[PDB]
Amino acid sequence: ERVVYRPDINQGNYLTANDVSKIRVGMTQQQVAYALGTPLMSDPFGTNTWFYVFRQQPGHEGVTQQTLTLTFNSSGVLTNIDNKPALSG
Amino acid sequence: SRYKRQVSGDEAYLEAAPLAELHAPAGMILPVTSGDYAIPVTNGSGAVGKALDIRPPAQP
Amino acid sequence: LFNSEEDVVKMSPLPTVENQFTPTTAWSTSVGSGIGNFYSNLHPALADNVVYAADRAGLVKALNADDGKEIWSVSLAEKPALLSGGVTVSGGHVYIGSEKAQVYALNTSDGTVAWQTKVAGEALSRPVVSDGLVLIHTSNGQLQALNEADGAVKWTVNLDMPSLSLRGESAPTTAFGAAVVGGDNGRVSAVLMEQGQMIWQQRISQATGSTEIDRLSDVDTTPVVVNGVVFALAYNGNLTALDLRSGQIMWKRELGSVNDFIVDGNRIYLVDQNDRVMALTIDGGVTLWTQSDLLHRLLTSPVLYNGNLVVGDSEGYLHWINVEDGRFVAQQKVDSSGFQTEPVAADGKLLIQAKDGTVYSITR
Amino acid sequence: KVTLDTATYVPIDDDHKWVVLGRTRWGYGNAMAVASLEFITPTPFISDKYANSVRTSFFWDMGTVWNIRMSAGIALQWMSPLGPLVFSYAQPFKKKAEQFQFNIGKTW
Amino acid sequence: KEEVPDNPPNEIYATAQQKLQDGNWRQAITQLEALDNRYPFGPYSQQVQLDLIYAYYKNADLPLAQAAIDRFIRLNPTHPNIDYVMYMRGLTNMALDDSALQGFFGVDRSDRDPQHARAAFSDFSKLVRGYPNSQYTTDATKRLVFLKDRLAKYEYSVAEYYTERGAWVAVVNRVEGMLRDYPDTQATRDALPLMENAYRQMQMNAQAEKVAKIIAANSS
Amino acid sequence: FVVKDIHFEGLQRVAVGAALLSMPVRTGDTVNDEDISNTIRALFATGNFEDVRVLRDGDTLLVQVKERPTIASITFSGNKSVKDDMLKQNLEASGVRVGESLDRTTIADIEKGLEDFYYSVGKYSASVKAVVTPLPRNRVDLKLVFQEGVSAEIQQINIVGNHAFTTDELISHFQLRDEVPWWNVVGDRKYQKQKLAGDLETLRSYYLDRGYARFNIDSTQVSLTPDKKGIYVTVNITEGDQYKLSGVEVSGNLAGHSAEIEQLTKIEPGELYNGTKVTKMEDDIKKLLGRYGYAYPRVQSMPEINDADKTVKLRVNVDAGNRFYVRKIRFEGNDTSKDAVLRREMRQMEGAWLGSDLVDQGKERLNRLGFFETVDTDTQRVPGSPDQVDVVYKVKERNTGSFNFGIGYGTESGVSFQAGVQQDNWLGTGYAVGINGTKNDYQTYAELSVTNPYFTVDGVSLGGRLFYNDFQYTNKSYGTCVTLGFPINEYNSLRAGLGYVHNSLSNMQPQVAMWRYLYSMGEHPSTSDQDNSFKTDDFTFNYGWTYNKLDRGYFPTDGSRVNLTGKVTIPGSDNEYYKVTLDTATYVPIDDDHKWVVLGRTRWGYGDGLGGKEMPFYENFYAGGSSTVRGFQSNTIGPKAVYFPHQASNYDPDYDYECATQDGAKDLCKSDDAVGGNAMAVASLEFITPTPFISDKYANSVRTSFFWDMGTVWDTNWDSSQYSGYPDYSDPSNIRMSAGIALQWMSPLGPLVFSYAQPFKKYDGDKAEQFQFNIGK
Repeated sequence: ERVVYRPDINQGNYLTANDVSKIRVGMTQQQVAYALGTPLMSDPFGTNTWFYVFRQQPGHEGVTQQTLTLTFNSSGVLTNIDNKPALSG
Repeated sequence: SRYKRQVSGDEAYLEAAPLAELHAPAGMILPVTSGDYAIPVTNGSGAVGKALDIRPPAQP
Repeated sequence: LFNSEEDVVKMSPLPTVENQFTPTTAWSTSVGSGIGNFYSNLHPALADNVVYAADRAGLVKALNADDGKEIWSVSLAEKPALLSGGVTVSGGHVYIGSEKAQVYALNTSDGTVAWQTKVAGEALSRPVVSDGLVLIHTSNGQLQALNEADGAVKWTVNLDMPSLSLRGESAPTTAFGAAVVGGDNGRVSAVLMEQGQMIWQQRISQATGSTEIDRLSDVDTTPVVVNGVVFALAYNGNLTALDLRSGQIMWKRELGSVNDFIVDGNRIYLVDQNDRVMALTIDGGVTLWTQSDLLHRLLTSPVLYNGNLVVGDSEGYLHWINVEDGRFVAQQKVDSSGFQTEPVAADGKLLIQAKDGTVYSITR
Repeated sequence: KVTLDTATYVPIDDDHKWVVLGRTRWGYGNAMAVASLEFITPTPFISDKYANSVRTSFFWDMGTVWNIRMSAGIALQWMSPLGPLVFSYAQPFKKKAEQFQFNIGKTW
Repeated sequence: KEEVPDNPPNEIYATAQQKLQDGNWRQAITQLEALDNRYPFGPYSQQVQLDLIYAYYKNADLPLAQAAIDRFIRLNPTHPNIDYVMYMRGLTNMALDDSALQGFFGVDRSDRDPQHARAAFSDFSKLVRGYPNSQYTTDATKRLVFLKDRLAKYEYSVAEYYTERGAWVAVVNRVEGMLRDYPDTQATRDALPLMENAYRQMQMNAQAEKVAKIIAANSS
Repeated sequence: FVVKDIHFEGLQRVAVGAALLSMPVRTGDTVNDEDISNTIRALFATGNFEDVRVLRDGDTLLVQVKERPTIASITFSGNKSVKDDMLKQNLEASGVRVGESLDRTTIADIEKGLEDFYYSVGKYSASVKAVVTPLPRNRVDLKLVFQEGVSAEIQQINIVGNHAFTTDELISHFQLRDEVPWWNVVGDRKYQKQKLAGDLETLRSYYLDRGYARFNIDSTQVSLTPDKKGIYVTVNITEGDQYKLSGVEVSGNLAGHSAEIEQLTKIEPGELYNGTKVTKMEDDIKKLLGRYGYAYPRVQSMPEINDADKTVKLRVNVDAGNRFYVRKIRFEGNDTSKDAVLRREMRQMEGAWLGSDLVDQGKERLNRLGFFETVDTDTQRVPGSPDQVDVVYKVKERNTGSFNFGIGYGTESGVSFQAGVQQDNWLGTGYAVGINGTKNDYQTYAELSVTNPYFTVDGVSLGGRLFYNDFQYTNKSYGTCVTLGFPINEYNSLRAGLGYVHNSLSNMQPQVAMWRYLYSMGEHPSTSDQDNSFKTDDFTFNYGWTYNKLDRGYFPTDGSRVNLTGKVTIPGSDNEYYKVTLDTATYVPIDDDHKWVVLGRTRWGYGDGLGGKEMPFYENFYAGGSSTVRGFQSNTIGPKAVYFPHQASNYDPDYDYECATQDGAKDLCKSDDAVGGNAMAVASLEFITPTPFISDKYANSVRTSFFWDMGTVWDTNWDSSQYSGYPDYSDPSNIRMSAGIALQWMSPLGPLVFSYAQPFKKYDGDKAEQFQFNIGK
């Protein structure tokens, strides 16, 4: 509940239904990096999991986020996919 | 010239706290380390602070 | 201004002598405004005791050579023409150039425009007329030959152009049915006048002493042909004599480089980068006499008259110089704002246009 | 507000230890016009090493505001370790008065 | 400035060195420059250059000390006391970092432009890894230990600003940068709560719990 | 032959070992006369000297080179048009290094090089002369002098082959001038090599904007009069023909934005061709893709020309490329400003897709911050990644802080002081502070200002101020305020702030315009006397609102502005009142080219007592003057002072305490001197229309208008029953007004205004002023 004019805070990398539906299980890490672009976040702590977070907070109030996360066996084969379409507040 | 302090040899850096490496909890690994490592080679003979005869050698 | 208009030329103080020849104005007339501050080649012309004269504004006037009274006047402009190139006459036609690429031919009787055509760019050169062709050199280095009766181009030749020219005046000359011409690139050339075929061309200056100034090499003088030898003279280049057919250099002189040389009695008379008059032999250019007293009092084309060399300066004096030794003979009255254009070698008469457009008839 | 000013300098002696100055300033915000001429001299009691920075001057000032004011004055200038300093003494020809002034001004 | 009589270069050197011993760097600098100008290739040239980089340093002519040091290391890369010149390049870059804030010291300036601290760290580490026998190595090591912390405080200040702005992916990226470049320092251990917060605000609770596990196991 | 040793002497510039390693043949090598000559060539290569003598009288070789002074210092003569830094940098680039070998050949070469430089910068006819002098131990000093006449003046620009357009119009669009009018002698005539190219591109742009798509500059050239003052420029042209523009078509890898590109690339059929609008179309394409995260799209218009149909089909080929993400923002040269002081200003987030306009408006915001002399961005792809970049901002931090101190001393007056410390960007943290003081002989003034432009990161500033004034009517006041000010849109801004103000009023002249106010306070000073003194303490809630939509710089064309401010005294103030205010402006273009504009303006105001008190007279409204209504002296329009007869006037008569004086009239003065009113109304209708005293090249530089100004100020609770013999200032219907003309000009640093008006309707004592001038508004 504030009225002061914020700029459009936007965060992460761009996602769309056309983009994310390209990904399917068994892709090698290079091919999915090409399909969505390089992951702007990845799990530092000793695992291959990638986090395609698309988050926007434009205008005065209201925020939107899509969380797509990918996890890979060693040698970089995509084994599981999770896609939260909205911020489950 | 604004640098008058540090060029005095302020030795204020010698107060700086020592490095204190993290340890990984069970089931995790810390990110792989990078090039900003301070090599552990040190010599007791080497003076520090104002005691170091910074003035140039006697016969270069 | 902050620039203070500082002086660096340090022009030579005026040499002077008793007026032995007592030069006087037979008559004087105004043909309009002057060429003024714009460097240009407008000069008067004469045929059969009718004078013709021109104004950079556009005005063209015909004068009686003895009375100086008008016969006819035409404005030759739209309701300025930047008239330039300078008057030439053949038969009943008066030919005139323009800095807006027009060429005009006017009737001598009344001045009505007989034909008018466009050439490739400003026609800074004086039209040169011969056996049915009017040959004109443009600022684009083009030579265009116009049909004398019709003004349509018969043929055209291209001459190369430096990145910065001096002045593309470089009027051609005609000999034995060949036209010999200068050019801003510093190469004298010859072309076969019936059909424009290249015959020969020859470089006559050095280069690479500078990126610009020392490689300014414009042959803006008219060449001259006598007994079959071509003489050519180039701003930083050598005076050179050449065969009409071989294009080989017989000899070179550094003795003078720039302006409007003339030849008589097998002596060449010349003006240099800095305004020294001198006389040279055909038999290898060597100084017969020299008159280095006028430097930077910007002179004009020397005209030989009554056994003298006549040359006007930048401020209004007609310097008379003896033809056979380098000594002054007279100094005419200070005329209107000085001179910047050739006197004409008329028979018996002389005419010169001052920068304000006053024509003067000079006599003794 | 707007202010614009011009200064010209021209030395009288060829070592430039003696030099003369003209200054004009115009300002708008009421409005002001100022014109000044100043003569400059070697200093009384110290060597050229100090003369490199210490200066002494005599000046004429004429000014008008839309008042008319006219003054003539001697002035000292110094570039101190702190910043650049002016001292001035004045005896006006036109009309309490600004008989002495002292002025320090720098950007840090 | 004025210059002394010069025909014996040894005496102008001796007076320059006396002024340098006195601590009158403004005299020693000008007289050593005079000697360098009058006898540039003489035998004294090397020791004169080492005295002149010392006078430029103590005179706080740091960009000239930098230029002279780079020129010296170029001119004699094999000089037997080049370790001292390397050390002086460290000190001069670090002193360029330690500027006054508008003439007043003691403000925490750790989140002003770190590039000169980064260069000083590079050049001290290039010393210690190259010349481990040199007497300057222990002092260079303490310079490195200070400089790394002073760089991690910059990364922490940027992560804190993006925490306030709410750019949670910038916060996570910068704290992961600290955890890989600057693992073994304070400010990193102070930054881990910012990363745990940023993950929690993005509803990436698994990562937030992983970071909370690191905080717990490493909590002081 | 084999040489066992090599002998040298001098070795001034190079040591024996360096010389031996430089030469091709060294000690112990098989050598002959040719190899010795090669060693001499090496001696040439080191470039010291050439004259040499050699001897082979045994198994060792003796060689020597003649020694002369070569090591050169450089000094210059008086250079006027070419500055010292230009001169010395040119010299060094040429090859004459300070303290380096020099030779007569080198002197000649550098002479001609300097001449080439001078003529390149267009100082034709210049001359260069260089000499050297010896110095002990192989040194010399290089003295070179120049002579340079009048700079080259372009005698004419002569366009040729143009049709349908006159030469003077085209050259009017040139930055070069062949003539400078005596009206504008401050103009320029100097030739420049590169400016000619810029003007040729301006001529090309002109013809392409008029639609001559076949336009070609088939030759351009320069010539130079034998006396080298005059330069002639001439330019051939062919336009070919005039062309209509057919329907645009877009092709290539559009990233699904095809609808927003087609609706952008619309044109009416049969439109006349124009090069600027085609360029604007292509730029709007790449801007549009930029907004959606394609930092580096390629676009290229490739028109097809129908010479028979006179139509062009403008093909545009587009590929969006790939998205780009900012992984790092960096700042460099930020030695002082706290890093958050830069990051907070910019709009590009880190860890987000790259908006190529957000980075640039960030750089604009950093410029408009003002702490930096220069800002310049860079952007570099990180190694090994296709999709992400660092963006880095280089800056130069300006010196923002200021300090001024002054003392005065005099006769007939005492000491005087001034002081003024201020610094925006305080200790780098981006606060602005200022403290200002003035102890006159008969005044004291001091104030302290501190403003935090980001009290919260959204951009809420928090300001504070303290002030003190006293004088020896006698007045003293001091107070404080704090204000919060925070935008609500790009156009619309709101601010609010409490304040406190003590003031003491003493020794005022007794007059009707304030004695009733004092009575409302319960202060009942005698009207015969000047012993009065009143003291009070306002507590205040200030507020304000603002609106800007003017979409223009110096002269607005269209849109509106509104400003609103007010005050209310908080309960427990020793006086209690409110006031409000509006300013408005409204520009309505009456032609769609915005060349005729109708401008409305108004101001309004009202203020009144609360609780039966009355508004303090020092808060009253004043009108008149160029700020309000033109043709009147400033503040003159209000109700006039009506003084009571008072003795002891100003402590002594002095013979000039006019009206009601110690020796003055028995009755009230009814002065011409204007007090303010408690209420105001002002309006203008202004019509803006240029007139034939113009050129299109400055028709944007000058604006002219005529207007009808209306104003009124009144005293809403003036008691007309007691003073019925005097003009009723309670009446609003005393509207007064003027009409006139105005002229406005905009030199780069500020607008400048003239106006003339006749106050054709006015009342008693309104001080007219027909001619009025002010800067900036």
